[PDB]
Amino acid sequence: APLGPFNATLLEQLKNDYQKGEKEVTRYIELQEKVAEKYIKMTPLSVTAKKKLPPSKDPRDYMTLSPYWWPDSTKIDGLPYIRKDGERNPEVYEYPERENANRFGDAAYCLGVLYYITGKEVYAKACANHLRTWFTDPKLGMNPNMTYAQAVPGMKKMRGSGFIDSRRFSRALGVAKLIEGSKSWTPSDKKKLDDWATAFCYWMENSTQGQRESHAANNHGLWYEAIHLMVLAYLDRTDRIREVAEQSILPKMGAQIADDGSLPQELKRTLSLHYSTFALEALMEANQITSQIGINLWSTPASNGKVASQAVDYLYPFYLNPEDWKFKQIKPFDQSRAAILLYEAGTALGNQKYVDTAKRIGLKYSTSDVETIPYLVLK
Amino acid sequence: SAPLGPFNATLLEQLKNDYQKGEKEVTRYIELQEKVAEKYIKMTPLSVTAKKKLPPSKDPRDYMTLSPYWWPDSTKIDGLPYIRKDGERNPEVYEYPERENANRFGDAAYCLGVLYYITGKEVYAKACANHLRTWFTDPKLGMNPNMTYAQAVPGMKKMRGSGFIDSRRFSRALGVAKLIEGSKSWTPSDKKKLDDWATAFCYWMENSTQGQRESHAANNHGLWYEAIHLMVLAYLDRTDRIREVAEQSILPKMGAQIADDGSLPQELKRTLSLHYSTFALEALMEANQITSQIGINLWSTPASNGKVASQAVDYLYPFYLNPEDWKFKQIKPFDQSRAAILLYEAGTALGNQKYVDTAKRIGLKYSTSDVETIPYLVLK
Ligand SMILES: O=C(O)[C@@H]1O[C@@H](O[C@H]2[C@H](O)[C@H](O)[C@H](O[C@H]3[C@H](O)[C@H](O)[C@H](O)O[C@H]3C(=O)O)O[C@H]2C(=O)O)[C@@H](O)[C@@H](O)[C@@H]1O
Ligand SMILES: O=C(O)C1=C[C@H](O)[C@H](O)[C@H](O[C@H]2[C@H](O)[C@H](O)[C@H](O[C@H]3[C@H](O)[C@H](O)[C@H](O)O[C@H]3C(=O)O)O[C@H]2C(=O)O)O1
Repeated sequence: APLGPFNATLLEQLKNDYQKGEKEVTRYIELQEKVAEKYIKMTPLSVTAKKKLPPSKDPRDYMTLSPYWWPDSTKIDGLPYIRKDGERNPEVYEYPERENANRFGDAAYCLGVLYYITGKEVYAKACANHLRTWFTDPKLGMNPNMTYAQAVPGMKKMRGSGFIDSRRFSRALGVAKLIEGSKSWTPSDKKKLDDWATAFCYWMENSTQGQRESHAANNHGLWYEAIHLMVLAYLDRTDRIREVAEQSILPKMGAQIADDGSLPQELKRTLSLHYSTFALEALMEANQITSQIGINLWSTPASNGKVASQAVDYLYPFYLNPEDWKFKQIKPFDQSRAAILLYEAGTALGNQKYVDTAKRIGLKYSTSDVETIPYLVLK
Repeated sequence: SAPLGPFNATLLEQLKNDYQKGEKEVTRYIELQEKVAEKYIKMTPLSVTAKKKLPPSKDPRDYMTLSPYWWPDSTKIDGLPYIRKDGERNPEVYEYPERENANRFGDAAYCLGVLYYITGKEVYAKACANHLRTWFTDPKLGMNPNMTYAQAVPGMKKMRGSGFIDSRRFSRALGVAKLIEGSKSWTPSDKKKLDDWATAFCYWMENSTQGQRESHAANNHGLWYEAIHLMVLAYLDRTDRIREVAEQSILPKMGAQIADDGSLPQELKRTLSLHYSTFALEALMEANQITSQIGINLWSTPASNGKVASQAVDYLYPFYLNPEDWKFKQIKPFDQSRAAILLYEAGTALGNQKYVDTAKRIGLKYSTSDVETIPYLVLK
């Protein structure tokens, strides 16, 4: 499979069994095709579909509200907003690209993966329509920056924390590699998207917000590099992937994993079991890419000997019994998010207990959740 | 005496008197409230018709919302029929603009009407009236007097009345319209149209199948149904029905929902059981504000089965002191501040000084813009 943001071993396995006519996989993929029909019909979304413009006056600039920031009722105008960690302010739904970037990413990811498995041009054609409109269209495509992501009303300082919103469309950028060679994805489409991704990568690496987010000491820094690797893999910069893993990701794990395997930065959050998991999910998506060029992020040590498997070990009994979690968790933890994580970490580590638990938790066979498409092994 | 309506009339009367006498503490407080209310003077009046997705009637004037705990079923190709996840609000609710717009309207109209009653400034009555006309009576922008499509659920086959509870945000604004009668801005023609709207809404509430079913609900839905009912009846000056509703529906429902230890078993089985225990009593509290203005105290009057609402407060009081000791499901954090007004209301009605003290110790923030706290300077 081409380099991209997915378990390549599982995708290659699905395509091969589908091409041999294997009954269980053929039936599974035929279910997924029924699920994907809505994305063939879906009108492509654009970041420009908003009324309230960002301070640039440019509808092509992505803008969202940082989700944990609320108006202050003791201020006459509610300004400046104040932080309530773990409490999502419903005002976030006033910025259409918060949910539309998710809907776009799901649509393009599903369609590109189904084109890779089946070879049906109808999937590449629809994938291409979503990609062109979200990324490259000179009127409807988004500017390659995250300047106004997770803005906060009244906040004086610039922040890079909104960059983490990019993971919702950077997975779609990576899956675009899967539709290269189709009739629908022309050399002109590829050149424009190569150019967009080059500009997005430039902004990521050199803007102040990008720089600050690259140095964040919690899951923001881990997710930044997961996104970075998606952009770099799209652009075939395998040398850069090696450098990022060795000079950013591994040092970050070494600093963020404690000696007992806990993630102290996540333990002080109000949703601490969720944010411990979210950190490892960032490592999990990074590893899907690094392991396609021979770097296993679950078992490769930092310079201090700490390994990401130690973080899984610490959390494993709490994936078995979330009720035993002893740190602040002000909403219930969804055990199901452990399923793909424990499968990913278990296979990478040869840890059969992890894989068994991933299957016992499982995923629903007929779920339409697009990220579960490769994981028939869990359904 | 203040007009009959959905507010603590004793505190409102005391604010108006002190304000007219020039008392410093009250004058300063009301001047803050006036600064707060300025955004409502400028605010463009909202309308239920400001939606794109129309309801099955094809009438933009029909109120329609999504029942908040119902979600697409990902294991179905079209996600239909939706399934219930108690206590987990599905963000799709924000696709129906009147969910939050009925809230914003209710806040604007309540604040402006209360401030006209306290200050006598015509500017507050004029703005209040603009919001009322647009939301209720306007022949194009005003809502139809029903809740047929409130809290609909995609794929659900049966009709439900559970969405009626959405009415409490605008029925409080209806009640406060009584406060602007006599202003120059609220004409006799305006009052007549709103009287006719409220009469039609009252008919729908009482005689539609959805209204009848909600009137029979065995949990906080039944209590909120009658709290809303009293607001409509008080707006219409039907003091006879207020007495009958209190004696024949509210007290028997309240008595039937209270267990031997004072707990509310219908609310204890919810995923937000401390919230829904509190929410049940808030319905009784708002109901009592109206009944006690004609001499019926719902906190201390026993039902015919011997149960009295004070017993429910007694059960919950230690958990307002320490919400973490709550031993039932509460999958999101409980806001202790919601205990403040509840304990003041129940404490004052019962002569329980322990409750009132706790109410002030928890307190409300002096400068808050929350319109429901306007009468409660005693807590600020
Ligand atoms: O005030 C409230 O409790 C409201 O809660 C939500 O309504 C709930 C509530 O449990 C209702 O009593 C009703 O429950 C029904 C329903 O059939 C439910 O599916 C289950 O079978 O129990 C029934 C019962 O208790 O008799 O509807 C529930 C629902 O989520 O639809 C909402 O109305 C909410 O807005 C309000 O806060
Ligand atoms: O942790 C996440 O991945 C995350 C996702 C949400 O979308 C949102 O970005 C949220 O971010 C919060 C997290 O604490 C960030 O690390 C940052 O925290 C900074 C913030 O200014 C905070 O008040 C304090 O100063 O810590 C800062 C830091 O850099 O640690 O933003 C948080 C926020 O809620 O904005 O979590």
